[PDB]
Amino acid sequence: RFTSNIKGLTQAARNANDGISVAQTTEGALSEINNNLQRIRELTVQASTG
Amino acid sequence: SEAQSRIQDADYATEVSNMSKAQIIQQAGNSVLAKANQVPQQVLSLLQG
Repeated sequence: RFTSNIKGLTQAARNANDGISVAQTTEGALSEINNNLQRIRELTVQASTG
Repeated sequence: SEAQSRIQDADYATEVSNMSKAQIIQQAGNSVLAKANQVPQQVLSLLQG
């Protein structure tokens, strides 16, 4: 039983690491999308002048 | 690259420990094998010849 448990926890730890990696990838994508949106807001503030 | 490295690239810290364990088991097994092979001749000691 202890062997089964330790193997299961090891595999679970690897799965959690994989999830952390996918979350990191998503966060990077969202960060650069944020940069693009900030630049668009920059342009919009520029364009309001008559 | 970070994600793929998390699956590949075996952790050396555990690898060295497993290697040392395997070496110790190998040495102990060989020694006990020799000691077991040193047992039978007690029958010759019994036979007194």
